[PDB]
Amino acid sequence: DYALAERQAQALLAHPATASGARFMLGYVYAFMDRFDEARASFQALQQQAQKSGDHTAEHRALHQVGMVERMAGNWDAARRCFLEERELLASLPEDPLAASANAYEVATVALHFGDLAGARQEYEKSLVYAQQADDQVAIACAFRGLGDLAQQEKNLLEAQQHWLRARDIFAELEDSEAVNELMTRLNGLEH
Amino acid sequence: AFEAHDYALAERQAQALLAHPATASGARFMLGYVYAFMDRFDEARASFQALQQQAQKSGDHTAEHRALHQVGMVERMAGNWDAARRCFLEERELLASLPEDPLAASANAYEVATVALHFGDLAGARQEYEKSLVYAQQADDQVAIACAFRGLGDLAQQEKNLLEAQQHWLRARDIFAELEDSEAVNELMTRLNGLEH
Repeated sequence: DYALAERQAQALLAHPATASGARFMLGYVYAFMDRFDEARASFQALQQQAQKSGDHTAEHRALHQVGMVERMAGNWDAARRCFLEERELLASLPEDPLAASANAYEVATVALHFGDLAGARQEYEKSLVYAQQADDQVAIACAFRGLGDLAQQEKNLLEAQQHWLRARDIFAELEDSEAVNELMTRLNGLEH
Repeated sequence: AFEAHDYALAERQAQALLAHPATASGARFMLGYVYAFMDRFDEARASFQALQQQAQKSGDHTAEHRALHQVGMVERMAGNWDAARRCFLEERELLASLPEDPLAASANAYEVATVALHFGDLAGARQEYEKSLVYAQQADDQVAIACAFRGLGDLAQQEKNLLEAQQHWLRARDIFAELEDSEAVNELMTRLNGLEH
């Protein structure tokens, strides 16, 4: 599957006119194949291109992607830096609730990873409300799962339960049976 | 890559990148994969079908066979096995007139084998799975080797060879274990716990 996509995208890289779609593709492709060093380099070339061109739209997008791989690489400090910087560019750009939800959600994950629980509460909450605006049901679902996991960490199981049943419900309508199942582990582990 | 959030985001990113000639091809590709993952299969097929036509109106037979292959993979996942058969067989003739590409030969044969297995051509299945395995080894591709062995296992289960299927799946399990494909090893583990006689 993946080693097939890698050649397709490597053919797209040969031609200046398609090279940038190749890099976006390779970033993700390499991220699936768990090769985070090539995914980062792939996403960074796109960032550097956005810088020497102006458009802070390609740049914010490349930054979020770089921070995504940093997170997957377990470099949480580099991730923090990328999402904080992406947040700056966005404050200067025209409003984009989808961009802001994805950024909010990622800042909430980093914050939770580092123990700023009140901060993660606020970011998942932003991420949720921005997702309603943008109509992205999967982001809404993910936000509730995130709030619930935050609640469990605080031993607020009454809250964890309510948020996890909501995320579970949305994922079922989306027919994402993997996410439903994972929220079931969470919920049933809520016993004695 | 990873959770539901990554894919939903990736899709919306790819919808944005369709808006730019420089990023449009890359984005159609990603949309094909993402739609597939999401069991949104009509949308996955059309995405790949569009790349295939792009490919064929450029003279690019290489890009054409590889696009066509994903159309078939999408049809299999959808359960449109005849459309799938027709894709993979079609792709095979294209391949037969292109320079040696072991890795694409392995993948094609594996798909043709899988088709024939669904349809019950157990002589066909064996032939193609073995060819998929020969080309896998010619390419030095662990994943293709492991998948070919898994298919050989599924074929032995259909043949009702409980120890043959057992040896092949373990071979597949092992290879998938020394690649840390933590989910493939799990797909194999489910198969093993499923031989009640």
